[PDB]
Amino acid sequence: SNRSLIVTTILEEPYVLFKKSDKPLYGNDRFEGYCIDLLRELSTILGFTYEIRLVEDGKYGAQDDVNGQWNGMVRELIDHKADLAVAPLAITYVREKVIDFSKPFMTLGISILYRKGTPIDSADDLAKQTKIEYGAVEDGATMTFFKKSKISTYDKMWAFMSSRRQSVLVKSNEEGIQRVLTSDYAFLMESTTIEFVTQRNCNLTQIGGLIDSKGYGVGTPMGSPYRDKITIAILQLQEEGKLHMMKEKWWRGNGCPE
Ligand SMILES: N[C@@H](CCC(=O)O)C(=O)O
Repeated sequence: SNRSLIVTTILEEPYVLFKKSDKPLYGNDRFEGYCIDLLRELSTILGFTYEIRLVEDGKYGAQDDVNGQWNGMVRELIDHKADLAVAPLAITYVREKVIDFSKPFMTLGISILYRKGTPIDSADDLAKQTKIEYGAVEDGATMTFFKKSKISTYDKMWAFMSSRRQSVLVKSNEEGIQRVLTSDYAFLMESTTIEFVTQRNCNLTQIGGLIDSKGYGVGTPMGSPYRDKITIAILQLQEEGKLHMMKEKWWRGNGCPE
């Protein structure tokens, strides 16, 4: 009996969410989304069975300053609590040092989610003031970007977020959106997710362009034999246009003027 691979992931629309149904759903059947469709394709292409498990601490993954320990999906892979991480997991150098990533299946960049009708046009507009608050998902790649950046504007922004951790860093992208809707707050979030949000909530918009550039990749414990096999599978899916169709399927946001 070939054991099923344990796949860690995280709730994040439209990548992974609880499928609605009139009757209860169990195990893998509970989930749907872009990353779920991606996982399904990987399993058939490589030929493996799996069991989906939501990351226990509900985090993507960041390293602690004192003990140097990681958390989130990154940590679950490091400790071999999961064979693969199939989620909107940003491929970053600091993460590549502890886990491996497949080639990216989607590209993106950090940008700003805010309301319409304001003169704000860039991160610089946010950095020079403190009336409009701003933050990012705690223990995620965006937070880490600002935490280590030496770029003047971003260093200042991290100084702002750091002293206000408990009030501006959020538990999820969903909460970040809620902050934008319930206070004078601008949220630093990935462009792909901003695209999804703004096509569904016409009160919101992206401010400025992409602050950086990265991709999402499937994560595996360092040294895993599946990493290269998954990379090939992703390139195949890309070539035949399936990744494109999958994006269109889940980002279906025929709403909000642009
Ligand atoms: N996708 C990000 C989480 C969200 C964010 O940091 O903006 C990550 O892999 O950590």
